[PDB]
Amino acid sequence: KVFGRCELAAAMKRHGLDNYRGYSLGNWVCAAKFESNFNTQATNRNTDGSTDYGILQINSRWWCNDGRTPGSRNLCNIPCSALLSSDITASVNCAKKIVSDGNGMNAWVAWRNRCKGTDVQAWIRGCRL
Ligand code: NA
Repeated sequence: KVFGRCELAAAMKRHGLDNYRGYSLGNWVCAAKFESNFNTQATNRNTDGSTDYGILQINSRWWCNDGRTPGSRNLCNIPCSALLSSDITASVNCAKKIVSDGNGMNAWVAWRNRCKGTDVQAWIRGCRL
């Protein structure tokens, strides 16, 4: 599923991401735009041989099981394929664990490099939330 911007903003807010660990909804929408372009089916291989899955490009090195990431963990206790669903519940639940891990949203390098410190409220502009 390719989400619309406000469509994804509504879904993330319904699932309790607005101001989760102090991060406003536009931070999460901005992260999703630059991680996945709002595409639930996005997959990208990392140089370490792990893979990033779904709207928030959650990494198989730590968070989900894909069966092909030697020495990796599965801290969200989910198959990485569950992160590609049109229903973002699994991605959001797993994202809440990631952002709680100590470094907040710096875990998402695209958030740090492209969203952090920017006018992220622009990403929810015009949305009926
Ligand atoms: Na893994």
